[PDB]
Amino acid sequence: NEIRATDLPERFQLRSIPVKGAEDDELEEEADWIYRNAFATPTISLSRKGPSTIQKIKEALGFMRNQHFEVPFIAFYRKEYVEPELHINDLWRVWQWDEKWTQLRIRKENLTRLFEKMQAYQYEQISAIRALDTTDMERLKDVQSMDELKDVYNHFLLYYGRDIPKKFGLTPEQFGENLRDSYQRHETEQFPAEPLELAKDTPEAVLEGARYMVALQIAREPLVRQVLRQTFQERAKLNITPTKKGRKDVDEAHYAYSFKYLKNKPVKELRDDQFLKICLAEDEGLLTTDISIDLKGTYFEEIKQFYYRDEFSHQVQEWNRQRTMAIERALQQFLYVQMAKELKNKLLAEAKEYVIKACSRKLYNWLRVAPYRPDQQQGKGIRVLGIAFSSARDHPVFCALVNGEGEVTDFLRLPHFTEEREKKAQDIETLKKFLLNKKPHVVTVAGENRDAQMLIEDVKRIVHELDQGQQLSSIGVELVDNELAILYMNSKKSEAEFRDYPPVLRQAVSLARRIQDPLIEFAQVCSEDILCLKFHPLQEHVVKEELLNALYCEFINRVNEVGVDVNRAIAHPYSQALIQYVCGLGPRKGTHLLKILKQNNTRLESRTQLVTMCHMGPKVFMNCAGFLKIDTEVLDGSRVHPETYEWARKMAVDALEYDESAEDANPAGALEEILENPERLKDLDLDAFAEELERQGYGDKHITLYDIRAELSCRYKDLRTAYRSPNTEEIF
Amino acid sequence: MFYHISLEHEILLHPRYFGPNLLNTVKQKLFTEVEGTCTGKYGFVIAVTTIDNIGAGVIQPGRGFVLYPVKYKAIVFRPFKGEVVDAVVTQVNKVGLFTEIGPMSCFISRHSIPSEMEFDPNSNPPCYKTMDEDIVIQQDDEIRLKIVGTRVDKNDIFAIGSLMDDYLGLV
Amino acid sequence: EEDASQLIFPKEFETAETLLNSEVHMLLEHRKQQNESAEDEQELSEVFMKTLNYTARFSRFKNRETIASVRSLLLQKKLHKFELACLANLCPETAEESKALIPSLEGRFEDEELQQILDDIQTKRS
RNA sequence: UGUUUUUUUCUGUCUCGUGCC
Repeated sequence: NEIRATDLPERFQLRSIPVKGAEDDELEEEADWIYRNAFATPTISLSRKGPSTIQKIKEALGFMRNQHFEVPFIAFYRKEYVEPELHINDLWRVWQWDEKWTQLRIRKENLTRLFEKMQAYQYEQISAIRALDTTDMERLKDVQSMDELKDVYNHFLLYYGRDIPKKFGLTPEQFGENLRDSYQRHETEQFPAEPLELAKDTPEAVLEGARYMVALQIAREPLVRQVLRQTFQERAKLNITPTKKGRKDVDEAHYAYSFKYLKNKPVKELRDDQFLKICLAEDEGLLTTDISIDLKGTYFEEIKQFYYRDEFSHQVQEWNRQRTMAIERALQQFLYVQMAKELKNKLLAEAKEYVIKACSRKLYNWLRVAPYRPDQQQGKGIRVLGIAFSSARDHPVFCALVNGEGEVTDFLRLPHFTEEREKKAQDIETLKKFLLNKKPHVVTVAGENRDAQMLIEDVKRIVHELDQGQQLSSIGVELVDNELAILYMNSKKSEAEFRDYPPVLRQAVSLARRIQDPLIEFAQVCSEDILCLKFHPLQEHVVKEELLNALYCEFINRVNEVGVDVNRAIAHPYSQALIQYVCGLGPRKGTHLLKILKQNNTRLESRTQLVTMCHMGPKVFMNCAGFLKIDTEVLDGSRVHPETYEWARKMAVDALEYDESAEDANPAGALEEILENPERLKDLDLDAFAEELERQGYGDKHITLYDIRAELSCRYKDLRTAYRSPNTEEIF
Repeated sequence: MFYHISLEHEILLHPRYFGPNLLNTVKQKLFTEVEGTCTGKYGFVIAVTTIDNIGAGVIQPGRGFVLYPVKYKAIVFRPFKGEVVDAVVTQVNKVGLFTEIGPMSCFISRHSIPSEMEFDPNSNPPCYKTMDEDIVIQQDDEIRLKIVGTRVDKNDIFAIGSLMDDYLGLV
Repeated sequence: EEDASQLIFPKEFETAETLLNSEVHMLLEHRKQQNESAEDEQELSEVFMKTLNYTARFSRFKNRETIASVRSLLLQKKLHKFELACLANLCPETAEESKALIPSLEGRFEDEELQQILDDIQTKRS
């Protein structure tokens, strides 16, 4: 009930999980956090500039928090408030930045509360090396510094004690400042005393008593972490070199085994190149990995001079020796190890980001719906003749002739093949009989090896020479790679459509569907189904959650750009269940709407079907106004929502120069005439439309004017690509 | 808990192993037979330190195999109920905590944990903190526990921990 | 019935020899040092590696003489063998914590008598 | 620019008589 009958859409609620909406004051903080954490290591969103990008992100976050906007809903419906088509990852990136800012703010508030409580406890205890509750404010203010803030908080907890009932060397702050500035402003304990005298005032009789305390203070100091942070993570020439056993076990398969003596790989090769990071992670798993910056030998020398006394005559020499010992102890405790851990974390993050980017690129390349319809647009669509043969060696090859309306019309088998060692006529006769049995619109043959390609070519030649494409014309059998149809044949949809059929028929049906409506097949699959297709080997090393989220966002954006047919998902099972990746219409909401439509028998009468029938809430309708499309009002099956219906009608009337009288349906010259083709484009001016929107409407229509004109001129525009014929390398 | 006791065992030696390296072969076979295994009587065995003596090989009638009842001085790890040890947390999940008592892995549920240690699913690393956020428990931390139960899954010990007694956390 | 809290164990286990974390750590380290040499030998298993990295994170003292001294100063008392491992391994701070963790110490000895032993154990730590 | 096959220890009852070393 909360997912389907909720005030806000499902996408908006899912995006802002940690942060339930954005407040007026919190919007600026979220935008600043997103801008700061938008592209630190690599260049991303530098398109939108720094200040402009930050302003756009803040506007998108505010819109999402107020109107329950989503990724596509804010990228398209809020083109002005956000980057106007700056990049595809606009809404998703803004949502991620807002969530990160909210999480950082919550963590900072918790840290500040903990610091205040600790300070109050210390004041109550000691007020009746001190313990002052001054770092709580710094920790609470340090929202951007997540890892550094956590390290500082942990160091403070371990230094003050952490107990909850109910003069040795330089000071930590001075040492941290001298190390950060590069110049040792404060030296060690410039006193005549030496470690001999300091080791008697604890009860150990050892000169290393104060060294442990100094090391603990240095390790648990936020200033030290900040100074060390970014020094090696920014640049680290990781030298890849196989070990004695890694040289033979890797066999040049991983990053630490391909180059026997190829070292000095900077951070750009691991972060920017996700393949190198994945290889290093895989090699460092079992056998070994070669990950060493080799730049400290000189970064750790400069710190040695700082914090140590300069004179050497007993007191000065003793103080300098003690400072050097304390610095060495601190470095061994949390100096090299902390830097190595930070570098490893940065490398892992870079590898994960590269894997996610590769997966997103693969999803964008393979998800674009580019079917091969009749004439590359008698009857709606074309009859795709899905030919998914098994071997083509005297075995029954599936050959189904499905229609262009997301359904299979018929099919047949072809056991005869060029089986028989010398039989060049049986296959031709079988192909001719199959072609004469039905009247397909196109041929969709598969391929596995040289024999499969030869069989497909022979079938195409026989069809073209005897006009077997339609019985009265030659039909070109379009080549289709056996990539999507094989997976779709043995899916839930394939099993439900046909249960008592061989796998060849299912493969042929899947191939025919993949070359008729890729969007329908993508929306009618579990997303499990998407995870089956591997986007790249480096994605396995990185977390699959990021890849899945990127794929879901890409699918949602594609669905929003191409739209969804309301009547298509009412009676046709092939084009059903396509309301799961809509902007603002989540999976639960889509399922509830489909169930309501199946029960009440309500059709896609107009854009307000879910607002008038009481099926969808006002926020859901507003967020999903630009994605729901119907067969028939005039502006229902398009991106024009109810708010912009009057503006679209007025613009169409002005462009067509027709009469103005409550035009919603009755005047058709401005609606039908403009929908048929461009009637008058100079009549509708951008400045006039923007002024009208600002004076009446409460919003500028400078960016939305083009979208409204396109929706009024072309309804149900598809955002998928065109039919991509197989190439030489692609075919192979 | 690790202990050092004297155990006994016999291994059949195929006649092909006869020769100047008979004792060496018997020792080698003993090493790769009673290391890492587990039994319900003495518990989980870690490794063997030294061997006391080699018994007299009684050749079986009608069979070339000869058995050597060797008595080896090896160590053993047989945790009991009520003992308190110091382990390290391996993973933190809402269902429960996972640790690693050397060759054995225990598990503590949220019910055993007091109500003060809440969940932190929002943060990337699964961790449990209090309202004031003073004490923090995460993975790779030397956290103590109490063995309130034992189990042997066919030579695979898997005990169960608890976190009700006071003074169980960071030392 | 087998509960170490109430000092009860089977007959075979009653005659066992207790081991400390440092003792087992050094024994396994020496075994590894002996096994790594003498090539053409079956290498260690995952069990040995996990036990090593588990006992190495609780080595209160590396010196063997420390182990000898801490066992010698403890065996002089009247406590059972079981009380020689847990108390020497956990190294509690105050007598109250030791008495709470191990219920056997409740009423078995005085407070200062156990506090002095705990302080000595803490000092013996490296 | 091609070449059609793989399945395997079964199992029988209780009684009486005759001949031989």
